[PDB]
Amino acid sequence: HFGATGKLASADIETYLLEKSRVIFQLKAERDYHIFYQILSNKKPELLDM
Amino acid sequence: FSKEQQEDFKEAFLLFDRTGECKITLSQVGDVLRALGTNPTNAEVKKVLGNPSNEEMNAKKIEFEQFLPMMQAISNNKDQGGYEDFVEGLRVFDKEGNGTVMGAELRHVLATLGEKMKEEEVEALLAGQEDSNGCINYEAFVKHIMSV
Amino acid sequence: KLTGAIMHFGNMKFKLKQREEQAEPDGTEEADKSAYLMGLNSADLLKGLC
Amino acid sequence: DSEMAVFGAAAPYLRKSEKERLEAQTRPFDLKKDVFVPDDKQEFVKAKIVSREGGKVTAETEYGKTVTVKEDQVMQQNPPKFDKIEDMAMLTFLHEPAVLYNLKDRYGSWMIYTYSGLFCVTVNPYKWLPVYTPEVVAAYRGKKRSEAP
Amino acid sequence: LEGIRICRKGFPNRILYGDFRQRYRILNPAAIPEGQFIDSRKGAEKLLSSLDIDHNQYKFGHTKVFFKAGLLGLLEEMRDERLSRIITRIQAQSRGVLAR
Ligand SMILES: CC(C)n1c(=O)cc(N[C@@H](C)c2ccccc2)[nH]c1=O
Repeated sequence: HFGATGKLASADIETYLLEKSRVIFQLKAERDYHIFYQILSNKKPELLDM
Repeated sequence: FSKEQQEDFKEAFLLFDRTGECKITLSQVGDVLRALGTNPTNAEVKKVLGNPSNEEMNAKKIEFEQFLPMMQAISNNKDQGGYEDFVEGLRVFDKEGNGTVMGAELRHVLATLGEKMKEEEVEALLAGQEDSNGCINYEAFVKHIMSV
Repeated sequence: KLTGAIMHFGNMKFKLKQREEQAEPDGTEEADKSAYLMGLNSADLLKGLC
Repeated sequence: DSEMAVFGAAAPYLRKSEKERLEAQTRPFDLKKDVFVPDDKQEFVKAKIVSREGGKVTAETEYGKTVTVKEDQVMQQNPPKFDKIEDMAMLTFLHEPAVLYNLKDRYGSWMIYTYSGLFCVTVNPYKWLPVYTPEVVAAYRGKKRSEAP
Repeated sequence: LEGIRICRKGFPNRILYGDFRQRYRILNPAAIPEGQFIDSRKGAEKLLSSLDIDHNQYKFGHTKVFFKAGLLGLLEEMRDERLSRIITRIQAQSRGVLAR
């Protein structure tokens, strides 16, 4: 969204259909959502403790 | 022009020349011809000169007798824009449509986007012409600058 | 001029779209006559009205 | 092109080089003979007309294979002056192989974006072009589709 | 392919007569003199006829003007060339009277 002057004023995100089943089932040659492996890959001690 | 026109043109150069009789301002003379006659785009001045160097613009001083023809040549570039031509210009900067232009983007437009201008002039041209809300009545600004 | 525009303003003819049930001007000559008097624009006047 | 300098290091990955401009005027191409012909392993292949036999035509493909197809299924090749144009709506001959090969010649040179008139086609590079860092954003500010690649 | 077929043959570009007049009046203020009434249809007719572009590229609708595929880009190129010309010529005036 932009103002009458044209400068950025806000942004709205809308989502339509998350593949909620992908969270539990994936075929060969594909991943689940990236969040899980990116958290696990750094083994960041503060997150690996939390 | 009349023979009495060239004399009063001459004494503009005679006041601007700080030399007792060998100067006329190669860097500043075209800027003054705006006042004595009509006003060009500086690029057209540079095209009649034939695109000199910036160091030439800062160091060179030219000879007046060759400049008398330049007075007419710089006067020659017709199809200058009229009042309606100018007033429809700043409306594209007007993102409201009511007849005001905010000076925060008006000075920005005049400084950044067209030909170069000496910025202090941009500060002082609109100074005193603003309103309390911080805008300009550009149809007045155009009928100001076309007249005087 | 404002009295005159209130006269012209009744001469604006509107027509329903074949499926949207939305008003669009057929009588654009009366709407641009009105806007010319009130100092609006024919398009944004018609868009605002409809 | 001297104006390409505004994109910095991203410039080679958006528009063809000056050599490709000069090569285009020197390519061997005959508008009446150069045509696309369908193939099995690949949808279309360039081919060269060798003879005319009324309603039946015979031609030799770029791989030296002989083919015979009726004139209803043969499509003239686009001249090299329109190769890799940035907007496929400006193609002179528009058909399935003209778009296929217009995408293929651009994509093989990592020029991944191409317009198609009112809409645009982007082909997945799979390897990065430094075409997404802050410096190009400034080059795209206020520029129109006629100006920027 | 079909979308190109329609873009090349058809009239993909379209403007309301009022927004056309409002935006591109900067292209020829004399074709649409203000201070006097002129219907949206005949005004757009005179302005576009004055542009000297290929007249086979457009046709007029009941409420929108219609252009061939490649015209609208050329009109925006034309308008920004004019806006550059004019903001520099208003600067011609600004410098001229400021120097006065
Ligand atoms: C059909 C569509 C592509 N279109 C146009 O063809 C022109 C529009 N508006 C005009 C006023 C305009 C032209 C060019 C740039 C900005 C705006 N709107 C539109 O929706």
